[PDB]
Amino acid sequence: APKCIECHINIEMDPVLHDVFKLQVCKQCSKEHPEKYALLTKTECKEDYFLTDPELNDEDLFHRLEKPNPHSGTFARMQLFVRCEVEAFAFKKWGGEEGLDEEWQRREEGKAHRR
Amino acid sequence: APKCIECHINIEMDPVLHDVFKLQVCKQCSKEHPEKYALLTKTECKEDYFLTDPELNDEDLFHRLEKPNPHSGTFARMQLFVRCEVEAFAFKKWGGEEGLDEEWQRREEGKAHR
DNA sequence: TCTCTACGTCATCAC
DNA sequence: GGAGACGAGAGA
Ligand SMILES: [Zn+2]
Ligand SMILES: [Zn+2]
Repeated sequence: APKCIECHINIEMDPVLHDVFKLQVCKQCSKEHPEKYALLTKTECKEDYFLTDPELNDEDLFHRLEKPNPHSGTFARMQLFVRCEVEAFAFKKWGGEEGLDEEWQRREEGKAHRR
Repeated sequence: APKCIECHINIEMDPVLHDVFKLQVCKQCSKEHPEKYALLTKTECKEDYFLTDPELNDEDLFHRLEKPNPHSGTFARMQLFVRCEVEAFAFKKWGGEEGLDEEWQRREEGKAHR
């Protein structure tokens, strides 16, 4: 049977990672490798990777899991993105980890000068 | 036999003003009173009256006439609004002609600095 | 007769 | 543990 791409052992994949994000990765390995597999909210994607609404809203560009908004079911649904997708796009947009670091720098300077 | 609300004479109303904007106004009167009946583009409404996309996009707030964009039919459709509607909303938003001209004054000062 | 949205940055409120 | 305010470029 098909084996998890991290451990090469487990045959039972994490239902979310597999069904939503198309990753043959078991639940244990996903918890051991959050640098790849962690789920990030839409707000975390904007804050951490400087991605915009038009990017994150593009269904052709990212897989996403939706859930009820934890603050209230009447508020806009929560949107969860897999770190490895988010990061891969962000590194392309910004010029790798380095460029992203540059952009983070450039916005902190922003607020200092803006009081 | 219903008469134009400007002249009280003509019974043939301007098709656009009547059908689209629901105004019983003849075409001659519409050209004689542009302060009421002139059609303004979406761009002109933003420029002249400081209305936003959310305001002008609101189907329940303004009547509007759409035409093909005159630059190219592949561009987004032109949208025309009637001055008397747009102005009445702008006057409410900004506090009469007084307050609108103030906003003008303000916005203009704002870019002077920049 | 031009129109829409990317670019901001973030408070607010969605209930 | 998400969806409008002030103002060039591509094409709704
Ligand atoms: Zn595994
Ligand atoms: Zn008349």
